[PDB]
This record gives sequence, structure tokens and C-alpha cells, in this order.
Amino acid sequence: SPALFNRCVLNWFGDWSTEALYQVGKEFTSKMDLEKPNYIVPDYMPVVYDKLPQPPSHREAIVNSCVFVHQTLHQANARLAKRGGRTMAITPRHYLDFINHYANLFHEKRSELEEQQMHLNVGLRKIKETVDQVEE
Amino acid sequence: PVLNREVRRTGGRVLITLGDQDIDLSPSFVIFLSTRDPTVEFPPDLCSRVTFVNFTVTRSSLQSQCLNEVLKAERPDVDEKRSDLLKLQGEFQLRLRQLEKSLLQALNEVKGRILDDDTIITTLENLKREAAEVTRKVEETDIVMQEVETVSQQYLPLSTACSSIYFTMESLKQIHFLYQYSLQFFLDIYHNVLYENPNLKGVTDHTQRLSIITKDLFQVAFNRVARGMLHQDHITFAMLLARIKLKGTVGEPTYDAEFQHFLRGNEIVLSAGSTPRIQGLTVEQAEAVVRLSCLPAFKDLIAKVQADEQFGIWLDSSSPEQTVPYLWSEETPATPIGQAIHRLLLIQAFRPDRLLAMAHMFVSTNLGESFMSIMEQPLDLTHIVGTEVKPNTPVLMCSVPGYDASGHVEDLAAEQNTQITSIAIGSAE
Amino acid sequence: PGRKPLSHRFLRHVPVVYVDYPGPASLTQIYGTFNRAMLRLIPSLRTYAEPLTAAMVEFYTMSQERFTQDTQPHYIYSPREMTRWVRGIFEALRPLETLPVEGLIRIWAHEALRLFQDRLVEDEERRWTDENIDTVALKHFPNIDREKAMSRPILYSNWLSKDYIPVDQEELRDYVKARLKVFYEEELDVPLVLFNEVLDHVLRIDRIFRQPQG
Amino acid sequence: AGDCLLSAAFIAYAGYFDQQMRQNLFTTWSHHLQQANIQFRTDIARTEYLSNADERLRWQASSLPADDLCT
Repeated sequence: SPALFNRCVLNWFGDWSTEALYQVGKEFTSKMDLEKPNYIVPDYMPVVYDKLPQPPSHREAIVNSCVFVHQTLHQANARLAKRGGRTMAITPRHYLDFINHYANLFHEKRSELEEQQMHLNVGLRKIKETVDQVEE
Repeated sequence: PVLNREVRRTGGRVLITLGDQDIDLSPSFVIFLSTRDPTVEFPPDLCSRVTFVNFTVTRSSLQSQCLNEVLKAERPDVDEKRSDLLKLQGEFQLRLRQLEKSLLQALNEVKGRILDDDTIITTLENLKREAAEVTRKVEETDIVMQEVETVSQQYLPLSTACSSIYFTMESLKQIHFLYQYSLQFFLDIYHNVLYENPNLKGVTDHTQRLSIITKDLFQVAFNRVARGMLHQDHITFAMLLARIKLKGTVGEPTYDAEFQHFLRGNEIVLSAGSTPRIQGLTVEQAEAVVRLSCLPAFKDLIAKVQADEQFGIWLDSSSPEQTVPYLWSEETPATPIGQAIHRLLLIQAFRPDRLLAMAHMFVSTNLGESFMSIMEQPLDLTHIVGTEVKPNTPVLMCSVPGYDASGHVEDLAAEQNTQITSIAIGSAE
Repeated sequence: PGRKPLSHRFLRHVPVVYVDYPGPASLTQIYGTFNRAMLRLIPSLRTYAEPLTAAMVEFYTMSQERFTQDTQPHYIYSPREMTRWVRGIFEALRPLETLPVEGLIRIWAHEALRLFQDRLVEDEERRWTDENIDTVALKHFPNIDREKAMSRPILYSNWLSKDYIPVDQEELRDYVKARLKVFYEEELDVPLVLFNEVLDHVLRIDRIFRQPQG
Repeated sequence: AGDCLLSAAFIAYAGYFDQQMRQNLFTTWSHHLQQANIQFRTDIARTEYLSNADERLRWQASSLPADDLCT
């Protein structure tokens, strides 16, 4: 109603921008171990105009991919609305959910892999001890 | 507040506010919101707080279901290879890890005694074999994937036909209120054609089994749907199945323009310049000729009818659809189905009263002759009450107002020497 | 919306008067009276009371011709917006003393941004608003420099100092980031990140929380 | 890293969509990851990455359809 809009100072809390999504992803994936020194810098793949380095690293590439995923969800909703409809709004809450899922899944799978590798090393040491026993 | 997962954690205890009330947020609490209506537009406030888990069956979902079912049935080796490929990611690795853990716990239990060697050795060698198998599986991944791709491409048209058939059958409710069909009905049809196929008792060649499965699927779906479907609508369902098969068949044109003109394009603005043509043609026949000649294959329709001398005789024939003169102009010879489509357009133009009859002809030229022959025969439904009907599924006998269907069931019960407790439902008792 | 037409049997008795929005002349008079009353706090700006009001109404008039309710349902402008503008300028000038014309124009532009620019949707509207704001500011204040105007942020805060003073963006961003860290450490349970839009919205919300009837 | 990214994006974003739309979104994400030179396991099927065999068997014993969409 126009009466509500008057007597109230209006503030357009617009949707999160590309740079906002990039910053959210970067500060929410800082704890995650994503540093790959052997990253090969590709061509193209532009999503965030202000990529922090001109040649991106692995972590910046991952965050750019995350914001690209959010943008592709927005574009998929737009296309679905274009050809027919029946869509559900994508919101920054979805982005936070996706980032939290990424963090939890990455940590869980990396922990499982590290546990299996440590078990393999323990088995190697025990079997070397058995080798010494057999030689004796 | 619950969806937002707000927590007023204070005093070493977890808290949450529900209205004016304050309540402890007990751990291991999950809430699963649910709905039954596929088409609901939730507000963004609710949309942001939930993960939408959609179980609605769609074209792609049913296509994948049918593909998996036919791959498991027809080609158990390809299905086994697919299962092996899926397992190779984590399940085979888990099995190998557990085998190695068993080796470790046996070796530390036996202390690696040289007398115990043999009990170790077999295990060790077996473990090697296991890894060797895994190694072989990781050395032949691409070949198995390309084989599975070839088989899936071979079986894809059947899955597309199955999905299209089910969705035509489901949409059949628009024609009449009594044509409500469920997904379980089509799944039963698919399982009956896939497993209980009398035409597949000895067929071994995979392509032959696939062709037999497709043909019997079309036939069985049509028979089961039309057994409980009005006689004036059998031709509609047969034409729809013919269209589905035509979209599925290869080596044929899509006939999109001809079909669109047949269904909807016949009603277009072409009344201007409706010449009387010949004495045989009437005003509506002239208009139909004008509309049909808009198509590229019939652009010379005017001269083609005017030059012909026996065309006027054909117009007054008892069954024009039997002998339809070759009138369309085509640069290259067409398949019999294209001939049927063009003659069907001609019959829609000239003598529309035979259209239905010619429609049947078209079906016999597309889905094969005697496709409707089962419908003409009397209802041998003793087989339909023996098998094809589960006890949980009732048998509804809907009769045209003024007809009685209790006679058929009473005679079959007498034949099958099974008692029936016939009850009239008019009274309250 | 929500209004039902009155019955003819009742309308027959009640004459109705269409009180439209006050015209540019009426607005100039009323808010020039308000500005002359407000600028008496700082004598050095008294002679600037008459032009300033004009600039304000000019912007309002332009801000009424563009941004019609057809474009967005909330693009509605009224003399209440002008009253909030005057009240915000007065609130900024209330504790502060010995202000040159520079500070007056700076708070004028800041209030114009916070009332007319942050309600817009597309970047085109915001850029149009900024250019027209500095255009009218230079039009009605020709002898003044652009010092109030090339400053792109134009932000005010009173956390760093004892009153509303123009503060640079970097140190305010650092302070707000520290406060946000403390806030989500004790009050909230989910980490909060501070990007530029968050800083702008926090500044707008604080400004609203300070003004009367805000 | 890329595989976990894809799985999380699927289980968080790729909901409410039909099977074709889910596959299209996953294909787009994988194509971007390839374009960004991010090493994700090629042709990864998300069904067993997020759920081992025993959970699948428990779900099947829990009256669940064997469709890939249902899994």
C-alpha cells in the first residue's frame, strides 16, 4: 500500500551481488584446505569480474565456481519460468546451505581418506614387523 | 523459529522460543515437512528455509525407470556390469579395505608363525586375486562404459515409447471422466510384456527380443486400455499409439507439417478465392482443397483434380479410402506410412465421412493389421480375472445407462464353479 | 489498495476536497520557513537558508517526475520525504557548532542519498540521482567548490567520534568488522561476513535508528 | 575438492527439479569445473558417493522405490 511506503524511509535490500557471493564463499571456505601449488591456470571461466589475482589460484577458482553454481541456479530458474513456469526462488540462504554442505562433505571425505591412509601405513609397519619375524 | 534453527543458548543449555513459550531444543530432533499436491507455489520465506525433495514422476524419471527395468530383464550381463561400475567407486574399495583389515588382525593374532604360513598364504593370495580383479575392473572401465552406452542407446527408443504411452494414457482423462489410469497400471503392463510374453518363449537374439517387446507393449497397452474404454474412442487411442510409434521409428520423416494440418491446420483463413473447381466439388470441398493445397506436397492440387476424369467417380464411390488416387506431388517415393498420411489428408478433404474408416487403415499401415481385431472379438475376460488382476484391485464393470453387465460375471462364475455373493446396493442394509 | 468507494447516498451529503500535493511554490515557502528556523542554530549559514531550500525542492520535484509508481510500486514521493530531509539535516546540525557551508552541503547530499537514492532498484536510477544531486548542488551553490561532491561515498557516523562527523570508509569498515565479529561471537551463532553492501545497509539502518520518528 | 563441490551443489541446489533438470545442472557444473581446470572425478555417479551400499539396502528394505530419482 502507498500509505505504508510513506511515513517509512525505504531501503532496497537488493539480492547479493557477484562480489558479495565471492566474498561469502571466500570467508566461509578459508578453513578448508584448498591450496594446490600445482594448479594449472586455465583460460576463460569468468564469473567474478574482480578475481582477486589476475591468475587465479585453486581456492579462488573454487569460490568462483561456487558463485557460478549460484548464478546457474538463478539462470535455470529464469529459463524454467520462460518455458512454462513453476519455479522456486533461489536465495542467499541457499548459497549458505550449499557452502556449509561443501565444507562438511569435504571435511568428512578428507578425514575418511586420511584415516584409511593411516590404517594402510599401520598395516605396512605391522607387515614389515612380520617380515622381520619370518626372517628370524 | 524452528526452521531458522535459532538457538538462544544460555546457561549451558540449548533454548528456543515458540511464541511466548520457551522450550528446550532437544538434540536428535528432525522435522520432515510434506505435501501431496505437485503444483504448490510456496512463499519465498518458506522456500528459503527448506530443501525441496520432489518425488513427482516425470517423463525423464519414467524413462530412466523403464530403461533400468528393461536393462535388468533383457540384458542381465549389462546390468551386472553397470552395478560393478557403480560399486567400483566405493563398495569394492570398502570390501578390499575390510579384507586387508582381516589380514592384519589375523597376522597379529598368529604372530607370523612359519608353521601358520599356509593359513596366511591363501589369504594373501586371495587378497591379491581380489585386487587383481579390482585392477582388471579399473583397467577395463572405458570398454565397459562404452558397451553400456551402446546398449543404452539401443534400448532408449523403447523407454521413450514407454514414457510417452504412460503419459498419453494418464492424459486420457480429458477425453472422458472414466479414463482414469494410475502408474501401477502401466507398470503392470510393462512387467507383463517384459516377463509374461508368450511371443518371447524362445527368442534369443537381443534385437529380436527388443522388437517383440516393443510390438507386444504397444498391442498390450492398447488392448488393456481399450477393454475399459468406449468404442467411439478406440480409434483415437489407436491413432495416438500410431503417432507414438512413428515418433519412435527410424528411417521415416516426422510428418510434423502434415499431422499439424490434419489436427489443427485444417482451420486456417483461406476462404478468399474459393473457386467452384469442378462440378463434383462443393463449396466446403473447395475450401478443404484450398486448405490442403497450402501444404507443399499438394500445391498442384487444383490441376491434379481438374485433369482427372475418374476423380468424380471416386467422389461417389462407396468406400473412397480403399482406392485413393495418387494426387500429391512428391519428388521422391515415400514409405507406406507417408502414403497413408497423404491419403488420410485427401480423405479429410474429399469425403470426410470415411475419415474414421481411413483412420483405421492408417493404423493398419503403422501398427500392423489386426491391431484392433482383439477389440471386435467378444470379451474373453476369464484370462483377465485369472491373471492380470490382483486381488487387491477391484474389477469395475461400467455399463452404458440401460445395459446390464452382471450377466457376464455370473456366467463366468458358473463356468469357473466359484460362488459369488451378489448384492444390490440400493438399500441401506 | 484497501479503500472502498463511498456510497452515493452518503456522498450526497459530504462535499469532498481533493488535497493534492503542495506545489513547488508552497513547498518552497513552507520548507524555507523550516530551514530558516533550523539554520538559526549556526549563524554562519543563515544567509544560505533561502538557496538550500530551493535546491531541496528542486531535487524533490525532479525526483517526482522520474521514478513514477508505474516503474515500481514503492516509487512514491510526498512532502513527508521533504520533512524527513529537513529533520535529518537538523538532527545532524543539532550538536555540532561552527559549520562552514561545506558541511551543510555535505549533509544535504548525504540525506538526499539516504532518502532518494537507496530506494531505487537499478544502477541507472542511482547514477541519475547522484549526477542530478551534484548538478543541483552546484547550480544553487555556484561559488562553492566540488569538495562536497567528488567525495563518492559521503558517509556519516558517530561511533568513531562524539557526534555526526564525516568519517573515511576504511577505518569505519574496520570498526564495523570488529563489532560484527564480536556480535556473531556472542549474540549470533552463525558467522557473519562484512561486504560493501552490508556496510552501506548498516550505515542506513543506524542513521534511521538515530533520527526522531525514524 | 571438485567432487565434493559437485555433490554439495547437487544436494543443496539441485532439488525440486526433475531428473532431466538435475542432470543438466550437474552437466553444466562439471563442464565449468573442466573449464576451470579443477580436478573432479570424471563421470562420477552421485548415488554411491553420498551413500554406501548398506544405507541403500536399508532404504530398499524401508519400502523405497529403486528409481535413481528416488535414491
